Amino acid sequence: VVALRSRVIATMPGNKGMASIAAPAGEVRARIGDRVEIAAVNGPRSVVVAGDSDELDRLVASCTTECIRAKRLAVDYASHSSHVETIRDALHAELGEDFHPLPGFVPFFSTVTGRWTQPDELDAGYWYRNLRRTVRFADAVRAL
Amino acid sequence: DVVMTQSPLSLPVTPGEPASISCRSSQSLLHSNGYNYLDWYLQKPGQSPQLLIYLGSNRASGVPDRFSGSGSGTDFTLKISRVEAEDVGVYYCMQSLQTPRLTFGPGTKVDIKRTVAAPSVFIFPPSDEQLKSGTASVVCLLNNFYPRGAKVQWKVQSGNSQESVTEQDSKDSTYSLSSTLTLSKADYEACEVTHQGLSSPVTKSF
Amino acid sequence: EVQLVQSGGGLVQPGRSLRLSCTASGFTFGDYAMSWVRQAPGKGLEWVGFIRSKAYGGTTEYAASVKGRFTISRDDSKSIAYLQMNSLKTEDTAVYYCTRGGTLFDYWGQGTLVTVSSASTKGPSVFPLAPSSAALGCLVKDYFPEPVTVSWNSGALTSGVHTFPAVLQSSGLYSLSSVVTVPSTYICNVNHKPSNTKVDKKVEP
Repeated sequence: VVALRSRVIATMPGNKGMASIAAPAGEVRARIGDRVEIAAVNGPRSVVVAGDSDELDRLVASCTTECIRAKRLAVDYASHSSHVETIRDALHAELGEDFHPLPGFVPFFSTVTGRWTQPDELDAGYWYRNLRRTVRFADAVRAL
Repeated sequence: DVVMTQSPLSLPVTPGEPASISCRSSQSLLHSNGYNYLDWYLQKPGQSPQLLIYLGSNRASGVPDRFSGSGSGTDFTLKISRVEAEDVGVYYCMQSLQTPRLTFGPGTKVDIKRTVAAPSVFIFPPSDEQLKSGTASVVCLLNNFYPRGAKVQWKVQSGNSQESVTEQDSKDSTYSLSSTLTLSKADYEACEVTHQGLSSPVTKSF
Repeated sequence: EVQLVQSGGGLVQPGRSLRLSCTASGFTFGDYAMSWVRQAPGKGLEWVGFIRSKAYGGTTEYAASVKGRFTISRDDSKSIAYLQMNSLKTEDTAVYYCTRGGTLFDYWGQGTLVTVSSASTKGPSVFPLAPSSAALGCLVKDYFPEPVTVSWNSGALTSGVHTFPAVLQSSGLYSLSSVVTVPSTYICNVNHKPSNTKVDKKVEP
């Protein structure tokens, strides 16, 4: 799944990337714009952002004017948006063609739902949700 | 001649209850040394057999004293004092007098004892995509029946049916049968059982 | 303490040779007469043969069905008992055992699943079970060899699940029928480990 996802996604760089910052959800979510969305809220004051280029680079530059941990991700690729959602074959189902969901076992934790789930959704649909919806990691940590 | 060794080949035994399995020996296995020459073997389902009782009465070491044993010149009796959820398997009445030992005997189906249930005769016509795939397998499923003393008929006759009967589970303690009728293309265009759970045959077709 | 662990399983065609070794540890190997037992799947045991102790010397006595086909040897310094299979055929598809005595099989090896089948390794023909009006199942016909696990709702439903045993056809293939019994639209998945043929299935009446 991860190998094929990376293989197919290696073409989209040059259009957009992703960034990870520790900025309070409220402010960043107020000032996002021009094809920029919060990919993953990892806390009340830590959010991961997936937006288009020339402003997501300036989103971290919007985080160096406030002097916070600035890391322009050299692994920038496309996720949690529609530029990746267009391919419904290679990046939606060709990643995982085989899957064997487990029962309760020890409670794992998913994020895109924001709550604990059974391990029946862990398949190519989960990666489709990761590339389509947000992550809501903060709600996941609160539920944990 | 060969001594015919035959035990009641089925012993429905329930946990906490004393049972007793006997054996036929057509000839006399009480040898001149004063010791019987018969062996009691238990093949644990999914594991190797175990030596329970040798020389007719002498128990082996390692196995619990539950397996007590005795017998006459011909008639033998393994006095299983008590059965648990572990004591369920196949008991072999093996004579050790005239080597070779090719035949171990059919074996005794020792089963967790419970009252008689109603076999759920479930006729299942084969899927049509199988019929366009080149084969046909109608299955007459039997579920939750005990004891397992029924075979499924195939009328309207039989001869193409194979058996896939499962083992005994724990909390339900029943059996399940799979009469698979492998078939061919043209002959596609009924199953009944004679289990002691009922008396009249139940006839349901595809 | 005593162990008689075995080795030498595999998949063969009728007419070739196979290896079976009985590892001896914990005792004097030359005292007891090593014997070999064959257990047909799900039904009665059949005895193969034994070799007498070299202190006894004696001979190697075999079953009437394996005259001129199987031979048995023994050695003390390296302490391995041998069951040599030559000119194998269909009946030899069974789990063989290594027993500790010619007349007193007091010990019992764990069992090596020796399979002599003419089939080849390929995925199963998963064929469903449309309910009459009830229980829902899915046959797993035409598969080989026999590692297999069939779950329902992808390992979510466990009550009423009956993983029926292997079904031996004349073509050397296998068939399994896992069926659940519950009133209702269920998922059954079969995973054949050797071939990686992972089939998911939706069933309706």
